[PDB]
Amino acid sequence: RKAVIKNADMSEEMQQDSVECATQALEKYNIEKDIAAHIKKEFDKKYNPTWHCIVGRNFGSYVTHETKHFIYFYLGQVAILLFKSG
Amino acid sequence: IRWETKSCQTASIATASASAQARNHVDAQVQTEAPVPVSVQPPSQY
Repeated sequence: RKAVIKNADMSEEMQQDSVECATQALEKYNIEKDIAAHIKKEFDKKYNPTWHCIVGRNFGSYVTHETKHFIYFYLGQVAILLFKSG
Repeated sequence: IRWETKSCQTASIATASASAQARNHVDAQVQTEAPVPVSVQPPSQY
């Protein structure tokens, strides 16, 4: 579950929170639906809605995000996309 | 007010074929020999 951030448009504090939050989610939950749900909810609470989270091993996406609220990173072999929109 | 579009992509993977097999057998054949290197009556002088 080593963390490597590939791309972000996000403050350093939110970037760190994303990694730590996703790391906790990945330790606790086995199924991506639950990992994503954990991560999303923590951001809605702390950084206001509306957050979206996608977690997985094989996907591509094309999304629209709010400036300064985007990160894409891996934990081991699993990619996490975390951003605000709406 | 600033919505930025971004595209994401995950890495691909690679698989490989493989097989397993338990221990193998093989046939064999033997014929017992019946040698009789025996004379009739050797006149011994032990």
